[PDB]
Amino acid sequence: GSLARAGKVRGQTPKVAKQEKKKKKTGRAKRRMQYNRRFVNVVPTFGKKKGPNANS
Amino acid sequence: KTTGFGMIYDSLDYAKKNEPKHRLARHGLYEKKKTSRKQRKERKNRMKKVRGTAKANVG
Amino acid sequence: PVARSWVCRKTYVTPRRPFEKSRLDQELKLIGEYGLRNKREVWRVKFTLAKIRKAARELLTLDEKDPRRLFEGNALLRRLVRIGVLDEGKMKLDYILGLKIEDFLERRLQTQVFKLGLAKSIHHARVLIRQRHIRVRKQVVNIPSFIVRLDSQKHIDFSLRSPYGGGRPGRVKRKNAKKG
Amino acid sequence: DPYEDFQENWNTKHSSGVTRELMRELNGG
Amino acid sequence: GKCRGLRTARKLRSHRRDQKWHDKQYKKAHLGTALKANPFGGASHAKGIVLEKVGVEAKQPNSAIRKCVRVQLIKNGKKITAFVPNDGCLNFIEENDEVLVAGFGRKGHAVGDIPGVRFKVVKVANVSLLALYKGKKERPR
RNA sequence: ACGGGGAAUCAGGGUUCGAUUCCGGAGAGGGAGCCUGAGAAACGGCUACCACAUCCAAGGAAGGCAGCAGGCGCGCAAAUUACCCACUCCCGACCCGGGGAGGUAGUGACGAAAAAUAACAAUACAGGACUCUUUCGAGGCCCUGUAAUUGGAAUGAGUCCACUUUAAAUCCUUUAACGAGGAUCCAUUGGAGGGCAAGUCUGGUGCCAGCAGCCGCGGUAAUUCCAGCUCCAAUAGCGUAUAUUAAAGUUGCUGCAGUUAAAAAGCUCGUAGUUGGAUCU
Repeated sequence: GSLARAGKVRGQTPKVAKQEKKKKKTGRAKRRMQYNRRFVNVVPTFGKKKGPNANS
Repeated sequence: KTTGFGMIYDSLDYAKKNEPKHRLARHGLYEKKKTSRKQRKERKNRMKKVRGTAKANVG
Repeated sequence: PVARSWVCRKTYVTPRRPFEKSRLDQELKLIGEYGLRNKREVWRVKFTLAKIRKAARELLTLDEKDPRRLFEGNALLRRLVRIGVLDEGKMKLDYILGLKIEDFLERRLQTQVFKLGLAKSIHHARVLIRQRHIRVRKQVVNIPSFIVRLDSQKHIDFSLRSPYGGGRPGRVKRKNAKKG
Repeated sequence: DPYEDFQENWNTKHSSGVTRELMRELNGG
Repeated sequence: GKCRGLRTARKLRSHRRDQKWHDKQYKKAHLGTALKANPFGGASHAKGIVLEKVGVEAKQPNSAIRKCVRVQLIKNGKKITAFVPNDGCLNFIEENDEVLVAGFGRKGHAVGDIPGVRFKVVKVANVSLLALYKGKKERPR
């Protein structure tokens, strides 16, 4: 019908800048930190709630 | 450690006879001529176009 | 016509189910216990045992006095005993089916450096091997996945040209000595 | 509450999410 | 039931190779009419000249206008409507442009909502659409 | 559709690929005819015709990259107009000459193998677990961190003498000297409703823009679009398209089905085919 509205929402969206953050980790040390975060000093916590990226 | 190969000849003239020339050139006992290989091939093909004693007068 | 050889072979196999919980957890546990770089290092050792078990599954179907079962059944046992994964007294062909991944992962040079007291974690040992601090009898080894044999195990040391061994001190100690 | 969420939303758009949250609550983890 | 005897090998294999033609996947890939109707001619990608931008209307249980492109192929002169994926990617496309067209995923069938469109755009003016969309490259002048 | 040796996939049975370095065949633009020779119907030999095409003083003369490079075209789709006979072999009258066969470099994320992007110690935690304390709270007891907390220790990537390598070189290996703290010497590609690991957090949009292989999401509270933040998977790799194999017991020999889901011939005869009762030490 009409090609006039195209790129509408991507152009209408307020361009928020990417905030800076530190370097992540790579390789053996990244696998090390995600092994620690899951199998040693995992928090003894609420039952069955281990649903990480749990936003409430 | 390092591992190579060596040969020990009887005389020096036996060494000059029974050696690859690239190893004689590594001691300065042989000098290869300094023309390239594209020059020799084009000079060989330029003098096939020419009969008898004018072959030596080909540049 | 070139004078080359195009024989090559893959060392690992990807699993059929890409996102299967309780496979990811088990492989991450195996990484963390041994300090591997990625999941392909785990799948590489799953692949060698799966070939060893396939080789022993077919010898167990032949006749018990067959010459191939007696000959290749004894070479296959000798190699597992030699690299320390089997026991000496367990040299029947049926104990190959009772081998596990961790029995092979124990025999990496990285875990042997950690378990012989040369390092103080499984991550200090990989980084010790990779920057040329460990040797095996005369020969500096760079490779963390070096499968140590049972007779070449007590000849693991600190590689005489290293600061932890014979000891010309390193680039950092030398500069700090020059500074003050 | 995953039980109440499941019993309210099992027919709606969010049925698979509340099913997954109920199964997470039930089977440990 | 089926014949089972020791000398039935000719009856068994001539029946299987005649009942193999009643399968849709065998008839498609062993007859030759479906390959002569495929505008790519069996290729994975192709190249054409953009003739016009075209808005195609979505099928009934949802509603939008999908931003397609009518493109005439270079190698055989067949015409094709092809879908331009992300938003504001029809803005990147002029007319009479070199364009690179792939399949759309279901091997000759129309992917879900867009009616009768088997193809999608990958490059425009020898720049990929993903490089233009994420702002890695610009259209040449 | 060049054929095999073979390749991928695979419980077992299978299915698909093999132009391609080994062997065999064929053909040097299209057909045809020959000379020489032990051997050719030879094309880096000749003679015609057909199609193209070059030089010309217009009379004439010359041609054949499906060899190595290279160019144009075609296309989704593919590298240097490089060095050398040192190696492997071949040819010649020949220990000596020649070899775009072949070797060596270049380009090379087709693909395959190894393998960095940090390690450790000391502090601090209204961390955690472990020994005592009813509990508070006590420990060099052991681990963790999203501490740009403190600390010097270890290294390669690089820069770069020299040797070694090689025909000569390069690369690798070996060694000088320099080379790390936000070790800014910065890891990416795809995702986050389900299938399928991982956020009904936040703002924008308002059946629009778009997403979505499929089911679906979007109509003013969007778990699905566009972004931020966080998290997930594989990792120097990871998406997409197409061919193909498994999944497919959805081609069924192993091993399917035919009342109602797709399906058994109107009936009997009847050739080939297929299958055929006991019985001989």
